[PDB]
Amino acid sequence: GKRQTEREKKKKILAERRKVLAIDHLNEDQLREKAKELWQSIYNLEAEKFDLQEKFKQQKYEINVLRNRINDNQ
Amino acid sequence: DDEETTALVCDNGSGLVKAGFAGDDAPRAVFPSIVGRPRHQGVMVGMGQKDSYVGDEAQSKRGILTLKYPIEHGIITNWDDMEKIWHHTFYNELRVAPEEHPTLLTEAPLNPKANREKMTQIMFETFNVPAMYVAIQAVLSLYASGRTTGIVLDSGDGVTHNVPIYEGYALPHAIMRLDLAGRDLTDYLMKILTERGYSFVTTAEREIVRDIKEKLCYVALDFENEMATAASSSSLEKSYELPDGQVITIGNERFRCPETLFQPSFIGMESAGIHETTYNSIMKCDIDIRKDLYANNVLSGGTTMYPGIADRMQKEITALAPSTMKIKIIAPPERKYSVWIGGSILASLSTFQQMWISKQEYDEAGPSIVHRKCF
Amino acid sequence: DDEETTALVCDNGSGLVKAGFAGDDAPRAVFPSIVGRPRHQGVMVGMGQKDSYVGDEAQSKRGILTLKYPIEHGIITNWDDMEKIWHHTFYNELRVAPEEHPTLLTEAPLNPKANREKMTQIMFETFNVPAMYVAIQAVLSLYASGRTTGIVLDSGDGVTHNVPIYEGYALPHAIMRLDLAGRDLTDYLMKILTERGYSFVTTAEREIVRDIKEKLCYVALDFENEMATAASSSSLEKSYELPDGQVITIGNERFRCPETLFQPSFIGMESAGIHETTYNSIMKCDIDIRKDLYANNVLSGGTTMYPGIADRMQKEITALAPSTMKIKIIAPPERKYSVWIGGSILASLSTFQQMWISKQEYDEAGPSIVHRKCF
Amino acid sequence: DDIYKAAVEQLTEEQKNEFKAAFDIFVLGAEDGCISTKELGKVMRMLGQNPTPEELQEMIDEVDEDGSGTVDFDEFLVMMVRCMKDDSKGKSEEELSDLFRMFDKNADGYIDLEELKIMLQATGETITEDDIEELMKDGDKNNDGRIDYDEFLEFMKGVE
Amino acid sequence: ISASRKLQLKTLMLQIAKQELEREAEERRGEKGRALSTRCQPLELAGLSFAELQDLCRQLHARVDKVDEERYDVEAKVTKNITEIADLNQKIFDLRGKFKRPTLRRVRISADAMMQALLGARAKETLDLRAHL
Amino acid sequence: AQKDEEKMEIQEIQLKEAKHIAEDADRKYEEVARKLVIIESDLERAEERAELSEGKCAELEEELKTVTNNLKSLEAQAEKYS
Amino acid sequence: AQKDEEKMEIQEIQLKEAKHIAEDADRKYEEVARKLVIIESDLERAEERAELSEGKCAELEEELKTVTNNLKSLEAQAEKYS
Ligand SMILES: Nc1ncnc2c1ncn2[C@@H]1O[C@H](COP(=O)(O)OP(=O)(O)O)[C@@H](O)[C@H]1O
Ligand SMILES: Nc1ncnc2c1ncn2[C@@H]1O[C@H](COP(=O)(O)OP(=O)(O)O)[C@@H](O)[C@H]1O
Ligand SMILES: [Mg+2]
Ligand SMILES: [Mg+2]
Repeated sequence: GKRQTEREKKKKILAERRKVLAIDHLNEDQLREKAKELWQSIYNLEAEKFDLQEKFKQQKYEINVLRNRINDNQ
Repeated sequence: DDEETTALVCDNGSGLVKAGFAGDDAPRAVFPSIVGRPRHQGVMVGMGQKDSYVGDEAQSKRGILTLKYPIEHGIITNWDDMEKIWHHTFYNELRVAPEEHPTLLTEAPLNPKANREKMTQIMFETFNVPAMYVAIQAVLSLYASGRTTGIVLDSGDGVTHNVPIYEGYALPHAIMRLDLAGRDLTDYLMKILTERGYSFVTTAEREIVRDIKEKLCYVALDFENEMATAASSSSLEKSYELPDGQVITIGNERFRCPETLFQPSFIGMESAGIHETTYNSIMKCDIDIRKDLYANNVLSGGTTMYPGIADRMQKEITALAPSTMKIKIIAPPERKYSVWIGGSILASLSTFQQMWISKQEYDEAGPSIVHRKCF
Repeated sequence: DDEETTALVCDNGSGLVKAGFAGDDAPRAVFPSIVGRPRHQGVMVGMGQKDSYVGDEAQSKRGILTLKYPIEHGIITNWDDMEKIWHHTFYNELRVAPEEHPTLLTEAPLNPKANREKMTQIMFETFNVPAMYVAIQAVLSLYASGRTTGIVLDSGDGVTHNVPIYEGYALPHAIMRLDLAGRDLTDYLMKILTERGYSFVTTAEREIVRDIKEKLCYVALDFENEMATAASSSSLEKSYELPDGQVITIGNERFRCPETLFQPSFIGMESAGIHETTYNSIMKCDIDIRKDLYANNVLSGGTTMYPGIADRMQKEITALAPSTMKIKIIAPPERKYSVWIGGSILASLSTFQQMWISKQEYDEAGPSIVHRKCF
Repeated sequence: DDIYKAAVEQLTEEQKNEFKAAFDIFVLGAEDGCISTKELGKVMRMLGQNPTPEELQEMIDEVDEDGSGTVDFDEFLVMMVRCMKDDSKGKSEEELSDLFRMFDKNADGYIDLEELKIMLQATGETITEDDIEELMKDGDKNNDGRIDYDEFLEFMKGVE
Repeated sequence: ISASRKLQLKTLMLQIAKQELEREAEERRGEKGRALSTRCQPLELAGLSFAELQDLCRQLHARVDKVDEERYDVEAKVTKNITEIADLNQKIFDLRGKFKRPTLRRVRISADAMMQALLGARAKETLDLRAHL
Repeated sequence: AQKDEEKMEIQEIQLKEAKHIAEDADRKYEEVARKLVIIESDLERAEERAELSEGKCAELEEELKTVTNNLKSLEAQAEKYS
Repeated sequence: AQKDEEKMEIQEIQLKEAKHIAEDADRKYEEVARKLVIIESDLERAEERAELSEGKCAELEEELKTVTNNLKSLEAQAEKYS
């Protein structure tokens, strides 16, 4: 519902994480370290998202069992 | 199932919303189309009381609600409530997001244009479907019978319309739409019950009167003989238990409620009954296709489920029609869902797959696209 | 406990003041609500004789006092005495200054407005509480049962009221408030005891008659059979020892005192008993929630503690009601404190935490704020 | 399981005081020398506070499975755990939800009888009269052959 | 019918179910480790100038932003699922679980354990008042 | 001696209260015994009758299946007749 | 005073016995309350399931009646068309 506000919020959050770097604010070794830091953050995010997907699978389980119970009420 | 994409065959109707995926035998979710706000004050805190119960939930809490149908006679009179009903239908009764499914609504004949245009605008802007198509409620009922000719009398709950079709060519000048339907029969039954002492007034008790009508009323084969019999014997008086006890006994109100269909003068309507508007609809057709229409008269819609109507109607038409023609009335047992079964069949066809109103087409011509070639 | 702030769930009642902190099982301090000035002269000097003994202290010195209840029938007739009772309740029975605690009073339905407004004005000006809220005494008793529907008959000591509730939506047009309660039963018992020779007149001896009523009286399952049995045998005569000896024997006065509840013609009241005002309160409700109210009839209040009332009432209602409905009478063993337990539960809710009448709101709109949205 | 955690958590300020008071009051000796190995019941009688009967029954049964009839100081701590409300209080509802999810890893909308059958086959417990009987009673709570979520939801509720 | 055997079977089933749940958790941890391992990008850092380093950094940042966008979308979907699950939970609560309030409270603190002290204090006060004379 | 007598009076009142406790306990216990027995009997009867209804319902299912099949047959015959 | 002390100690032991009887009655009360709560819950479930069964039996009976009557009519018509 109201996809415009959701899109605006997602774009704002992405712009918050718009980690664009300058030219003389880092080093080449520092740039590699930043790349590895982003890699590790993405891996932690992937683990969190996989846990979220498992939790959403359990949410689907709860959804179907609850709708089944509600239909069983009548 | 799996890949691919299935169509949503929704059917707004007026009284029962019937929906389900294309290609099945019966609608997946059938529930009354009523939206009822609570009317009392409410003292318990934190009970989780919502502001509007829609669908089948408001038929269980109807004791403290004010149910109000959003569709009066085919046309839609309250667009916010109709949007709420559609949202419920998509998300809670089918649990399929509309962003990935074509929709096939249904509409009565001779309805206002603005209703249809607003319907398509809602479906394309709010729910954001990929493509939707609007079809006349009688052609589908003709699909479901497996015929290709015949004159179909689709006596729903909102409006009764009678569309004749021959060899697939609809006759637009012979559609006879009459606004007597199940709702007026419910009101008339509620009005004649007062002759014994039972008074139903609240909009919630209209549902109880509807249940009485469904379970007890029947159409008499001959009206005067039944009126004479019910006034002498007592073999007709059937009793029924209200939702709280205090059983009631319905006498000759049983066959007087649905008799209004064949004599609309009972509720003050001028027009002729459903037995004579069919004959008039036939006589407007050409002289060479009248035999086929006589032989393939089709019944559909909910209100044509009264026990004994397929014989009364045949007797009446045989009285009106010439003596040589054979009069046959097709009354399939799956009458109530005939329109939706036909809708599923139509949506499952390969030849029909390019008739949908694609979204880019709507973006180029606006909501008035529905009246154009994509009908 | 510790930080944070707990609410004071006071419950004025009429006959017993019940109070305690929110979130417990039972009220902390329960004591009669009587204020009795001494009436004799007093000759000992320096005995430390006060001018008014309130609460449970005046039930021990009642031999030389003139006890007078400050609450007649729900309403409060003597505001100075009620203020004294509240001051005692806060400072000596709970020992918590009211400057740091919200309060949740309780009030009978259909009471005069001025009573409620004066109550809130006192609580905000004299005791200077942070925020107070007034709740109807029957909704709490419905909270305590853990239900959300049901019709509750809260027969206190001042006034008997019968509030039906469905799905959390109270029905304001079906509240039947009757002014027969425990006090009138005490007076009638004191009046029929004179038929054996025992005369109680002093306002102190009303307490003795109340004790007799509590310990001996019971509600007969069938009145005429009990009247016939007590007039032939002597298996009912139970004896009781007065506060000074001279035991008394109560015969058929045992079940005649509480019978007044079901036949208010005994004390000259016109209205129908508590067995028929419940059925009338149900019949005023809508036709679709009568089954649920029949099945969830709730008893509360002190006076409904007579041994054998939950069967007499069920028999009477089953006689009145239609034969198909099931009649069930919920009579929890913790009947007396049911209202206060419900009050504790309501005050402990998180959803309710923003309904209090905050002091700044009272400063802006005056005492008439209670009738406004913050009910 | 939680029994070992309860035994460890016996060491506190309240339950230690209870144990010390019990020892100082009715653990002295100077009896007739009958060897009162069943003094656990005597401790229950002298407790003055009777806990839930399940705790007492489990204390009498589950301990000394070898029939030793002798109780150590660790067993004194276990008995004192059984005295107070040191139970896990039906474990965590999250555990029940995770168990139900693992049962419905096949996404059947309820715990099918096949799940309990294969779990019983894996555990190898002897098929007694109560075996299958309990499965049919819980699954057919409606006695219609349909197994609903609430059945095993409340069945697994109230226990640790 | 056998209460002892019923309890034994229930306990054994609970224990074996807990062991299976722990095995499933270990399997999930292994799957998560596999997913983290297979999600790394094979990249080279030989013979690339700092301009190429900045270009690679911008490409990796764009991919990270895309992954974050997808994660936020999935988080929104799971939040919607949580809201509808809570709606179903309160539906069940009002259907059957309305008795939570008489369960969520504090009982048996002092009223059920300290009640005779009032009578004792009353008697002591009476004795003291008598001895005042 | 006077102090001892005061002690005796206190003990007397406490004994009175104890007997009072005993009586009220017995009364409530007998009440709950009555309710227990009535509830148990009614529960037994209700379970019995409900199971009876279940059996009858299954029989009705089978009857309905028979009738449905026969109606299919008659319908085929009628249409061929047409 | 000696006699009074005797009576004092006798009432003292009596009071202790009274307290113990009180605690025993209290425990019994809690127990029976638990039992009654359980059995009543079972009563609720039994009644509700009975009602479900009865309703379903009613519906199946009615449908059987309708279909049977239709089949009989069509049988008569089959003979007629013969
Ligand atoms: N078995 C029945 N017997 C008699 N009338 C019925 C029966 N079932 C439905 N009706 C009437 O038909 C109406 C439902 O018609 P329906 O075909 O659902 O309308 P719509 O065309 O809007 O879907 C109900 O309002 C009811 O009055
Ligand atoms: N055990 C009992 N048996 C009979 N009557 C009782 C009993 N306990 C209290 N009552 C009556 O109930 C009254 C107390 O009612 P209560 O619920 O305290 O009123 P309120 O609603 O003002 O608190 C007493 O005046 C007494 O007459
Ligand atoms: Mg229709
Ligand atoms: Mg009260």
